[PDB]
Amino acid sequence: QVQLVQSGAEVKKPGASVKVSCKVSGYTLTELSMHWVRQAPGKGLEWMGGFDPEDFKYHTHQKFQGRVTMTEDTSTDTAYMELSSLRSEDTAVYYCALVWGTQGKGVRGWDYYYGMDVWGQGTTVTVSSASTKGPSVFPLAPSSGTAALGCLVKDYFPEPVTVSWNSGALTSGVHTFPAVLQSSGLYSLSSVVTVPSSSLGTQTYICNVNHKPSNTKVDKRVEPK
Amino acid sequence: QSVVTQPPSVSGAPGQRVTISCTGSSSNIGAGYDVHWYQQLPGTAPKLLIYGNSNRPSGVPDRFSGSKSGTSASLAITGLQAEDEADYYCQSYDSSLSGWVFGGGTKLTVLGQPKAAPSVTLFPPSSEELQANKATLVCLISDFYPGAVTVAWKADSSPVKAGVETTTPSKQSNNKYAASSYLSLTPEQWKSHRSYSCQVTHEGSTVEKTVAPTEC
Amino acid sequence: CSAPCPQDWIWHGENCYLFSSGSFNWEKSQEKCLSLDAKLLKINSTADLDFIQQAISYSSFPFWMGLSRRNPSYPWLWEDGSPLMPHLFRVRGAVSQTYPSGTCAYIQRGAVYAENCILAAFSICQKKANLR
Amino acid sequence: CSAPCPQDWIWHGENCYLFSSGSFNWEKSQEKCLSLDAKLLKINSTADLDFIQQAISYSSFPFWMGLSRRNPSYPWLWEDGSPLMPHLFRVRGAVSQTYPSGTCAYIQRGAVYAENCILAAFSICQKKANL
Repeated sequence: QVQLVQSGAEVKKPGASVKVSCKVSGYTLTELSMHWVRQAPGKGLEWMGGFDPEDFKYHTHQKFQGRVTMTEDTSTDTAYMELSSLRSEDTAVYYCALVWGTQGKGVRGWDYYYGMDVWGQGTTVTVSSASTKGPSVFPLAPSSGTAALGCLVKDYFPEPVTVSWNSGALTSGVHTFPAVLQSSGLYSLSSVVTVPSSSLGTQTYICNVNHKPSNTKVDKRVEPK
Repeated sequence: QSVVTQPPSVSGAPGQRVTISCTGSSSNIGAGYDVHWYQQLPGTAPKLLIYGNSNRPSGVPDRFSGSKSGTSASLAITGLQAEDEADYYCQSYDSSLSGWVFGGGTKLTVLGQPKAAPSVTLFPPSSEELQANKATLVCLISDFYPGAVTVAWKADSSPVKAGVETTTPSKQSNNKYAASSYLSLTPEQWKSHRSYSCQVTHEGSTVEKTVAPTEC
Repeated sequence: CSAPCPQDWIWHGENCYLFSSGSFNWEKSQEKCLSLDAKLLKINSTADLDFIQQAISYSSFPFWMGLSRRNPSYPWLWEDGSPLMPHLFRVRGAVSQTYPSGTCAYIQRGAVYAENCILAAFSICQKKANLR
Repeated sequence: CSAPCPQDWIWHGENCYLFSSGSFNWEKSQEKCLSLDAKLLKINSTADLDFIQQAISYSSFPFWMGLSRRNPSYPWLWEDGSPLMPHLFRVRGAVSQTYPSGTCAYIQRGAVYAENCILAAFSICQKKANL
């Protein structure tokens, strides 16, 4: 029975390269069909490359070629995946996986039938060069019985930011959204509060934004259009 | 047609049966290659659920089954339980690419509360942001269940994906789901169109909000 | 009155065909065909190939046929020592590799693959139909 | 002197079996069997079930057989009017649904499933052997 143990999480700058290791225990790697699969956050599985019984070669997905190298060390039963010219879009959990369906006894062509039953635990690669940066805070003005208004907290690093309304006096109808991580490596978020439309002429609305690491403290007044 | 496609979301109540289609082509499922299915529980690595279209590995129960027909295959789950809530990926091999292909994935929700259509609010760029030669449209999506949504943006009648960043749905305090989508534009792009639209599809139904540079 | 083929075989032309019940190495596959008074599949015509491709079209399994060669420099031979007719199929798979027990050919998805003779696949047995 | 079964059929016990070359809806599958002086598979015994399960063990494909019911209140019946013999197999899948062309059974490896009769599948034909 076979297990795959991958190297630890890595943080890398755009333009660098990473090399993930995948150690096989329980059987010899030279007899076995190794694959690499990755998954960006909130996205689907992407096959990167692996052994093909069609021609008995290692293939990589066209999408990578140039950037991916797969190697195996027959002495340690270790597979390696090296990904070069790293971009933010390469931020992902990298997985090694193996076809163990015939336990080294079947012709390699059984690979297409059995699929990938044995999975490493995954290796997180974060590609970021973001430095501390305070947000810009823009009003999201109410327009045409309730009315929605908010604050856009744009282009900060790192998490988190706090948003309150009218210095804590307004909590009812407040929704602060989880941030988006942009391809730039900077975060943005919005806080919206739903209020009676009849209060807009009479009640002042202010979002209190705090981003400690940049010492950005801003109270933005939100005016009707 | 060197892809396999899956619907992004399926829903059922505990004890019910649901199906997920894997749609391929003459270059993969139709070329004699088999479909495997992978189950990914929240915060876990994928695991093999079905191999060779219909086989269950050890520790996968009888109520998961699968079949292949022509250029497609299907996963069937009877007797849904809460522990089946997960993302399901189909996979085949494609002889036109000489590589393996995953479907996009299908979020399976086991209904633990009634279905709730999303609230959608679309904000145009602020005067203050345009003054800094930038422009962000903000589409905020709340109180939806199940926790899956598709967002499409339009400039006039044309689809736009460039400069769109959309969050994964996040569970709110009240157990429904929240997402945001951001369209980054130049001021010129914003001023150059009659209107922009945010279209949110949930459980096959669509809500559209529109803003125009012209409005006050 | 005797039947062309035994029960559970397929009668096609002058021959009877049977799929193995399991996955075995090529030598054990050969022994099992012999114990059924048969031999591993021998493809001598495009008509033979068409029939077998249709017969296995329901299956994604690899099926050994009676074709082998000690190493890449040797010619492909059937179990009876007759050569491969070159016009019938191209052999894919491990065509450049050398294995201690030799290289053997299987059919899968209607296409022909060379692989290590000690690895396990399904197989196809054939024998003459009784047409006296 | 005649053969029990034609070329490209499998002789087993008193019957001949053929795997269809095409994937069609159940009614068209039935008409193709009829054109070969045959009918859709009828599983009569545990011995018939063992034979068919081994014959299809190479395949992940569904095969239509001669079992159907017009709607869920009706019994499952073979095309000859006979019922499903008890303790042979369970019918799985959506046995509860109503479809325009009715519900039909296919066999796949170790299981039998209900399905909408308009969906296309390979099928198994049988007819009596010449003995």
